[PDB]
Amino acid sequence: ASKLRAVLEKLKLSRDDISTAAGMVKGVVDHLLLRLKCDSAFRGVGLLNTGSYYEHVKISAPNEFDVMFKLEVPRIQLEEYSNTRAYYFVKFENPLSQFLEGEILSASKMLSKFRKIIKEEINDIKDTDVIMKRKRGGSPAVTLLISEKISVDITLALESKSSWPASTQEGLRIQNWLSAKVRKQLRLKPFYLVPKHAKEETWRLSFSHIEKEILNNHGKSKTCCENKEEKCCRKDCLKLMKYLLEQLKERFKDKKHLDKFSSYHVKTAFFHVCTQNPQDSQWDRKDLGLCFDNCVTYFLQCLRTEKLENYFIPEFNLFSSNLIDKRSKEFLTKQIEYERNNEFPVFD
Ligand SMILES: Cc1cc(Cl)c(-c2cc(C(=O)O)c3[nH]cnc3c2)cc1F
Ligand SMILES: [Zn+2]
Repeated sequence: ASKLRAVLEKLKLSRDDISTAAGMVKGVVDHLLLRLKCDSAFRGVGLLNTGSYYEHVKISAPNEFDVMFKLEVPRIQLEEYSNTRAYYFVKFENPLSQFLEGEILSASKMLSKFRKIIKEEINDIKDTDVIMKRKRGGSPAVTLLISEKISVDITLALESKSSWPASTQEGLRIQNWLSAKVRKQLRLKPFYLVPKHAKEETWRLSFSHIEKEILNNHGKSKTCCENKEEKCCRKDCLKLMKYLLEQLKERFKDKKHLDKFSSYHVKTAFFHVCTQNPQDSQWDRKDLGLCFDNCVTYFLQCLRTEKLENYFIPEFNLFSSNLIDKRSKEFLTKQIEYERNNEFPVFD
């Protein structure tokens, strides 16, 4: 578990060292929020987690940021599209009615207005060089580039404060780890709807905001990582799994076999290992190597079986053959199998 500690030490340095990046990013985001709020359709706009203007998907490249803009949408009426469990039609004074196509709220008609208002606030910036990207990928809707290295992903999201949709009833299976009372509390928090297709004007249910709630209070014991006698490697295992996929995606960026894989799959699988191993002793720091291996083993089992269920929506398979093909899965299975059987070269 010595090599892994060095990977983690190098990773701590690029994070902790004086980086102006996030400040160039805040300035941009603040300008857009002041602009969007002036508009009748985008008045109730705000950053998802205000104060922390990021969600660093890239653990290797600290120049690549990801930001979410929430829109508080009251009296939301959802209709599950094609029994998908994760994709819904948004139905419902008239506050957002300019995007309505009868009963159903249009995501594309909202994203186009969002893209255009952002295009109009870009030109007005005199401080730093910011350039937009109109590449098709649904959401992230807008992919800005501040200066030359810094890239920002902006996602528009609908916020609903009503109880979570039925499809989430069996999800968040944290009871035997974080408790039945913590599960009840988190389920009391809002949920989001981000624009995304299943092939249609649909919205995908998002619970990315619950991650920080869990990572900063991840033990079965209330004092996990608060003392010397209670240090676990849950966070370290998440960082290493995230970096392993990242180094592999970079190693094979010329090919297209790893393009569908994201840190989201790595996170989902890691949290399913937390459910499997609910005790703090199954996550002892001394056992960083063994622990990381249960994560590496669980992820390989996911690829092989073509099964990685959404952590909040059990009936939605992120590894569905209709989402990711067997060829893409078999390629990654072989690349990781090589990494574990070669003392993780990708890290050194
Ligand atoms: C325990 C736990 C596990 C996971 Cl996987 C997530 C989570 C969820 C979504 C999502 O869209 O629903 C994410 N989208 C990008 N990163 C994401 C992370 C949140 C959690 F609280
Ligand atoms: Zn801990």
